Amino acid sequence: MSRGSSAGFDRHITIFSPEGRLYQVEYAFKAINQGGLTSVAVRGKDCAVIVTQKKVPDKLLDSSTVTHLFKITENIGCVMTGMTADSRSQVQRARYEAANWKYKYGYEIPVDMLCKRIADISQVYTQNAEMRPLGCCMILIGIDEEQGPQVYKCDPAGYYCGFKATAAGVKQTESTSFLEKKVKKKFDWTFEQTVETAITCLSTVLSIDFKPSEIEVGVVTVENPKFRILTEAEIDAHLVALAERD
Amino acid sequence: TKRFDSEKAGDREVQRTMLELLNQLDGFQPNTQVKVIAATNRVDILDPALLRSGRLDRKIEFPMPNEEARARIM
Amino acid sequence: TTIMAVQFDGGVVLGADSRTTTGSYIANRVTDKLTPIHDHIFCCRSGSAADTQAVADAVTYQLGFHSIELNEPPLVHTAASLFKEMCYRYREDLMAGIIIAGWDPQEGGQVYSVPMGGMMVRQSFAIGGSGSSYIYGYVDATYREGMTKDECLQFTANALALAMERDGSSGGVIRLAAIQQSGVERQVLLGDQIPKVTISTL
Amino acid sequence: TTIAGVVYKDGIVLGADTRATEGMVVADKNCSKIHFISPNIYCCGAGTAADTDMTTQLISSNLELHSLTTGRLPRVVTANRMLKQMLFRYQGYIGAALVLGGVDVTGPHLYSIYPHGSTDKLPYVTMGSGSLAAMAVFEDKFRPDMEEEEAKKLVSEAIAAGIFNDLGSGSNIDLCVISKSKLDFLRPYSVPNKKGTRFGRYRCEKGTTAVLTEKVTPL
Amino acid sequence: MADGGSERADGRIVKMEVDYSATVDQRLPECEKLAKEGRLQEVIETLLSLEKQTRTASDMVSTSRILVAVVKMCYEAKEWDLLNENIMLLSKRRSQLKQAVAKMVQQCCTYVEEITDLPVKLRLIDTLRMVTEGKIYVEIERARLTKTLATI
Amino acid sequence: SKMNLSEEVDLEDYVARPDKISGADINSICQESGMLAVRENRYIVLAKDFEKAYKTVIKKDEQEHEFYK
Amino acid sequence: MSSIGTGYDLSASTFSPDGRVFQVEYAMKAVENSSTAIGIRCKDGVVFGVEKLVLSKLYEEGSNKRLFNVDRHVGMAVAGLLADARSLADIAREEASNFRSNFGYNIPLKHLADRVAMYVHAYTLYSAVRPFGCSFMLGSYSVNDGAQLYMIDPSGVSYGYWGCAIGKARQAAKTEIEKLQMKEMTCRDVVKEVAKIIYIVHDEVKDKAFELELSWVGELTKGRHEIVPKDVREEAEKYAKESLK
Amino acid sequence: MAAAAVVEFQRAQSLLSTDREASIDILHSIVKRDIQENDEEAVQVKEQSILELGSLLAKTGQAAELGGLLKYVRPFLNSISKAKAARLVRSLLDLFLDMEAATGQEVELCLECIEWAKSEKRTFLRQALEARLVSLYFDTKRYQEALHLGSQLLRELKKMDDKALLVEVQLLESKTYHALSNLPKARAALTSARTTANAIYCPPKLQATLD
Amino acid sequence: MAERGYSFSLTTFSPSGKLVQIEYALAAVAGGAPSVGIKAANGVVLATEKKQKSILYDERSVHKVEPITKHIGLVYSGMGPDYRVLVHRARKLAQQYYLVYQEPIPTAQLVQRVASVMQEYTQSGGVRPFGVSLLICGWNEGRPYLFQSDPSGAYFAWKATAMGKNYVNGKTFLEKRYNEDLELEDAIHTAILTLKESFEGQMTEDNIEVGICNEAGFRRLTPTEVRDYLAAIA
Amino acid sequence: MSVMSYNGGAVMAMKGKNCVAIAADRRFGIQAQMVTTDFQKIFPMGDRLYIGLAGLATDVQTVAQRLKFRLNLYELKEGRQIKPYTLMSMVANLLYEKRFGPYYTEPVIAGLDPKTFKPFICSLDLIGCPMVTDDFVVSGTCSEQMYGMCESLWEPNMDPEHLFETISQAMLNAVDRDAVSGMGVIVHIIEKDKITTRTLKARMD
Amino acid sequence: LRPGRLDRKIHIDLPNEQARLDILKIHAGPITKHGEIDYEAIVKLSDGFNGADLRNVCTEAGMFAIRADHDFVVQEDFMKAVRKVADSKKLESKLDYKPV
Repeated sequence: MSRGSSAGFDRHITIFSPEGRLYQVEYAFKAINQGGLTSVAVRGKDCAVIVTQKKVPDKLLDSSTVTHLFKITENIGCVMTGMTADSRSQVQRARYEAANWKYKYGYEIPVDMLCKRIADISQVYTQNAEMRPLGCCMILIGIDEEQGPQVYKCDPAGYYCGFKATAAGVKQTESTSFLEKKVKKKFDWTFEQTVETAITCLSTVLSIDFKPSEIEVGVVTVENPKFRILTEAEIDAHLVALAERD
Repeated sequence: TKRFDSEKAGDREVQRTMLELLNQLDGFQPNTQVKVIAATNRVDILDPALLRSGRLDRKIEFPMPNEEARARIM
Repeated sequence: TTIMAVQFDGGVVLGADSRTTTGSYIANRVTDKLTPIHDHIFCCRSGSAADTQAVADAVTYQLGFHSIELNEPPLVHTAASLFKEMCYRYREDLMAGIIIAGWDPQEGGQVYSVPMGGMMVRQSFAIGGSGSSYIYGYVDATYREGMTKDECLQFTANALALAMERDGSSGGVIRLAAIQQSGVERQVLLGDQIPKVTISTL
Repeated sequence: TTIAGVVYKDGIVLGADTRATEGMVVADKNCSKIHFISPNIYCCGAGTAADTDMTTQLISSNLELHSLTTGRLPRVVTANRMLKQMLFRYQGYIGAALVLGGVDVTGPHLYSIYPHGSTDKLPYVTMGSGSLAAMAVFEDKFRPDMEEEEAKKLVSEAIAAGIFNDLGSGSNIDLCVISKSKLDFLRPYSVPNKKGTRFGRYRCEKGTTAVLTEKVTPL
Repeated sequence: MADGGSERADGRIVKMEVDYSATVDQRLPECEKLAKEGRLQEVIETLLSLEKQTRTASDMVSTSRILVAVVKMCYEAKEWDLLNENIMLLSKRRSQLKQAVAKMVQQCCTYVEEITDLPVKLRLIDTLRMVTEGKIYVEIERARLTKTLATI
Repeated sequence: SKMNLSEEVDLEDYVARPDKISGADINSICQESGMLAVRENRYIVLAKDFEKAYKTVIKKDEQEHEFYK
Repeated sequence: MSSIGTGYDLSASTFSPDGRVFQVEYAMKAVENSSTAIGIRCKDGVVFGVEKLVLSKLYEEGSNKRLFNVDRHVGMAVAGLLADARSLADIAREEASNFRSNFGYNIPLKHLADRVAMYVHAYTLYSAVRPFGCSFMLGSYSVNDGAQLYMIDPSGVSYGYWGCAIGKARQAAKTEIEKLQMKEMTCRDVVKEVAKIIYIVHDEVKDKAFELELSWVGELTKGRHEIVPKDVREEAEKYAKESLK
Repeated sequence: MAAAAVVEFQRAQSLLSTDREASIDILHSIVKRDIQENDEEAVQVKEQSILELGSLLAKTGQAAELGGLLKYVRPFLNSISKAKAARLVRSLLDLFLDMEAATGQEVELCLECIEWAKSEKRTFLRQALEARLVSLYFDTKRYQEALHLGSQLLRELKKMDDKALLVEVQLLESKTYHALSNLPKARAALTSARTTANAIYCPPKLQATLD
Repeated sequence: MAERGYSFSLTTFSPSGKLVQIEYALAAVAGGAPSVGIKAANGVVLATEKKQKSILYDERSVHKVEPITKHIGLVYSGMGPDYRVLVHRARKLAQQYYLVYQEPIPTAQLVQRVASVMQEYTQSGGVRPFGVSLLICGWNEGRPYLFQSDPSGAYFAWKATAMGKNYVNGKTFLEKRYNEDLELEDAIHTAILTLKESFEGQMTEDNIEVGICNEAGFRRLTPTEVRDYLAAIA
Repeated sequence: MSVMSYNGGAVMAMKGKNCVAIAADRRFGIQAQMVTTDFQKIFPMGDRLYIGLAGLATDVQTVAQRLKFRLNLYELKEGRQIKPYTLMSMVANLLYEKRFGPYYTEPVIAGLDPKTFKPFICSLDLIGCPMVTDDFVVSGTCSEQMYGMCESLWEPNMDPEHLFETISQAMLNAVDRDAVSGMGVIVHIIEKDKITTRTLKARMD
Repeated sequence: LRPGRLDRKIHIDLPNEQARLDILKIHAGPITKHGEIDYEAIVKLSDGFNGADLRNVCTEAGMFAIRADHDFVVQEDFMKAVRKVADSKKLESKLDYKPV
């Protein structure tokens, strides 16, 4: 046998393969690519930024309540990349846990506590053969109190890790390697500077070339205690500067 | 049905014919002179290389007869 | 305990709050702040014993927090005052906690509520509360009128709290006054070097 | 019973306490530490009934540990307040613990006094145990309500020394616990106000007042 | 392009800048006049704006117009310094494609040769540098300029 | 070495990132770099052209960025 | 694939190397089989137009109806299998009823839609149960949250639409919406439009025969989800018939 | 104690500016403070100092100044007792060796270093240090002193052959026996170096010197 | 929200008499990052590779090297998600123990607790075992301790052990380089060398994490301190 | 180990410290309240057989609690070689008692023990709801714990001989049975050493 | 698969929003129609479109004109077409996943 374990069960249910790691788990990372969404997140010292498509496909779909930037809670917000069905499901579960934490535990929620908490849950889903390793990936922004602005991304596999720069989506590998060159030729991060880096990476990689109504940018700022979308006004001012950049 | 990666065999009389069939649909030779009326029981079995929208243009589903349709058949 | 009051403003609310909650001689809370929020839509002023108010205060905070983030546009205030009702229905022969809720929601527009320790919820113009902060009956009636002017409302609230702290024992120390508009709460702190002192009761 | 205070100063937090831990007004033990050191970041003063206070600090310490490690934020005193309020409610308002939680966040140093009530109480500067008002009353008196760190540290130590003098229940060494969020300096002898008289002379006796008829080691 | 990015080349092929290159070329007799007085700032700001696009076409209209003023710049031993900075700067950024610029620069090198003896030798070295990098017309111009330096 | 080079181009970063790429992979990236230089119209190959090449044609520098387990 | 005894259509915990879930997809093809249900957001309400399938000759009104009231001011139009729709009606109505009790204000559609979607989505994840074989719209009017239209599919997505169609004709029917300015428009005029779209889209092989049911929830009903009057139905029917000729 | 980054920088600026003569007073201070591990945890303060002491000797090489630094390090090497300890010794002998201020200082220093490596420090370190002592004598052309030491070097260090360092001692020794005209000894020692060289843990350069 | 779970036989014995799942789990840990643990008998040192192959990872608080409690730590090799739940779980047991005793949980005691978890995952169906090998360290009750727990639910005692890629060579390099009755400094030096003998090549201080364990506690050193060490080793 | 109430089943422990050793005396009686008819049945348990904890008062709660604790002690003892310290047991006892509600187990503990096999001595006494106290002076424990501590602090030279101590502590017991009424007759001394258990039988009234 | 026979790996990947815009104009060019500005509608709606799908919508729209009884394509017919083909392709089975 070749071309998947069809005489075997290993992509049918969750159990380790003869090769070590599961077919199914690897396959979950392939479900992200289906969403059509690519997110680029850039970590700064002024804000931690997310740039994602506002993009609507008709007159019939809202854009006054359809967004992939989500306010988990005031300080910490996130973007979901991949399957839309799984996307909402994690957001609500995250929202309830965030209120419950704040109420009982009394601690303000950094980037790590939401990220790590979801990640452990998404391990249980991967571990059960009833549930499936997630169809979405969550990239969080939020201000860590000791570190400063932080960008984390948690895997549908159930791993969390910190990132100075990250990308998730259809072109996961292409955008991260592109952004790697930008880190290497380092930018002293101002407000405008983190936002600029994120949009140039995504514009080159998709090769659409975005304008301000087509993207929506999410910041969690050090003077904003709440999560805010920058919308078109600030984006256009940066956008022109991008053409003049290089 | 081309999902091949088949590290062991996988026939491939069938592979050659699957590729040749695409070639004839492509406009190296006309496709305005040859039309294809294709009948297959499922599209689940079939691979997207074949289906497309410039190999098979219309996708017409056939549901099982309605109530009025069976009276007409009789 | 604390003199808490809220009088209905232009289309929003003006608040007043004291700063001590006393259990007889021993101060349960030497410092009490009843100006802080419990969501950005609703604020409440909490009266009665220290433990009875605090437990109610943390649940309405949790439920309210989940509701604004889950919905996507914030919830309304009418929800906040019902959450407090539920709790009191259980505790209506044991505890009591007399919460008077006011702010403004954006979505349906301004609200002033009183949720009681027996469980009820009803709309009022101005309610002032606590056990020994019921001694301003004349003062609240003469001061509140239907759509009172914002400048008048500010003076009347500070003035009513003063009459309280002097006359009732339970009250005392820094009056925390808050004037609220549609999305913003602005607090001023009025000295406890200032108090108007009661005139010839002997 | 116990005399505990912790303070918010212009530096960090200074906790002051008398030694003695009493089961009521009588000493169970005349040794150890009333102010307890927990993890590196959290220090807690204890006051009122002994039985209720030690155990509350200990249970919350596990919860706080889980929250610190996962979140990777330093402990917040408001956070600490909520955990004690929720735990003590779970128990059903049994026993008397006036508890002094004090931890340094990334912002200022923050100090809270939680009485057994299960309140959300924000002090300014507080002292606990005994009567909550009675201990709290001192803070308004000696502190001008902010002075330099060194001056404040002599001030707390002096005010706590007066409560030791006035109330003989507290006995032995006065300990000062200077608490940061990784530095816990436990100074046993800030002031020793009182100590005993030497137990030099025996009350021992030879066997002729009680004797022994065995000396064996069982297997 | 395939330098790493392509957002300047392909992705936005029309820009504010390309259009600017066209309007400023008409304005050139005045622009040249300002350059003669000095106005080191005035000429450079427009040159940079025009050449932040890596298409051969936009670069060709902008490159043509700057060249004429440059002869004066080479003559005066305070001006000439300014011109050099654009060629080295465009190259470093995300490139601008060497072919379009290379034809105009060739003629810049010819100009520095005959002015004066001594300060020309310093200027010659610098101008010879601007030419070096092409695989195009420049190779001969490069060899010839070195030969001039050699003779002195 | 076979190609003519710029003095901007530094090899060291690129090699450091993987622990090894195959023989056939060294040859391709260099061949790609050399071609890329033609587009630019420059005989000398630059740090930008070379870097792009190292990453491309063999591809997949990172496959544990989300795919860690 | 479709004929198999392990995974694929047995499971939905399964993934293909593409990433697909076939069972969740088979549930989508199921909503497609029956006629169209459209629901159009106005800045003042929602108007529905539903084909109500006539499966016999001994019909009475409300028989096999697809119009449900989730809340007092929410209507729900379903398309696809009615078996799955009845269970979905109970779950949605229940989440709304408790909401009204606790919060004491009109359920925000954005909240209700998130909760039912989570429930559908819990089944699509699972290989332990199949997922619902219908797709539904919830549509509502309130002055505490405005006029809202939401749509939930067999996958477990909730996103707001300003005009939606579910059922066989939806790709054709949706096109007719882009033609209409419906975001700003009285609920009285929009009833005339939902009725004419349905009459033209219907053909005798999507389903044998239908009974026209339109519903109000807008300025006209004063924020109540009710069925349209005999008068309203007939004029909207008439305009559908006149446009059909 | 109070050395922090500032004093380390100051000493560095001092050397850069004028020379060694200004830096001795400061230098004496950094080494003495290092006996603990300076302020707090080891951090960049310790890194900067350890790096600074290795690189310091052999710029303007020879002088009385180079000697002054040598006294200060003698209490320091023992006192550190970490993984980084290993690093002070290996660096400081190698640079000092490159530009020999003189024979006495180097021989005596090296000896102390060996004694410390031999008891309660790793085997790995010992092999670098021993190569310096043999190399010095050979350069000096005191064959006799190198030949005596040579016997111990062979026996002790032999436990590790999975290392480049062992190859080095054996090569240095073969050059010295050759000069004496102890010809069987030089020949035997030369094969012995090549046997230990076979290991594929040896880097290209070690192989080049071996040929 | 309707499920009973499935428990099925791929977790029962094959005819060979060995368990089908355990062999595969051991394969997952072999593919992992190399990890050495050395008991000095002057403290326990644990070293792992910091890297994840892109160094666009912030890791100044996210580490592979995590303290469980005041002086016991885990270092892992193998799977990242599975480790994350095991880190979290291990802490929870530590604090439970902390409530009752006042001392933090011994390495000997802790492994058995963790072992039950590994066991549930193998023996019941509809799950699969964790593919993470653990090096558990502590210094408590007057002796420093090193334990191994492999993914099956076995725990083995070693005084020097190597894991991951070239687990075999690490054990032999440890046997050779490290001898008994050497100090802590020597131990720290040898671990970075075992990691050199176990995936070779270029090292930066963001490609390695080193953490030292004493009764003072387990701490993972800062990037600078690790840098000084690098220069020492070949 | 632990029990319910304080003298409602007799039992009184007093300890004097010797440089080498700790001496502990307790009556060896048993039966509820005043009556102390029977004399064969234990209250002190061993938690390493060189460390002991004793809880003192009612026998029912004594045997039920002591045995249920022993199961958990034992599992820890076998698992980790280094059998649990003095310090570990005092804290374990505090947490185990507070945990109950029904039939509240309030012991007044006397821990009598040098730590492990090592020759470092400890004596401690705890309160009714028995929060832990570290001390290395002298300990008396029972309903009237404070009376036995006072007197235990006053009697020694500083640290008399172990030999001298069995005789002192036996006399300490004999005076105390007269001060209460909930116990009396028969006295057992366990000199607890770092490598041995010397059991001595003191003279009874 | 390994380079030295396939050194250059060029992938002719799925054409962008901008790419579809210019290609539809050319496609629009032999089409007899009332008018077409609908390019913008067509691109926004298009999801996963490749070159074959692009030519298809233009044919599918012209086919609806024949039902209408017009040799001129309605604006309604392009909009109808994109949605329909989009729906059929995704629902049945999605494209092949392979290295990009």
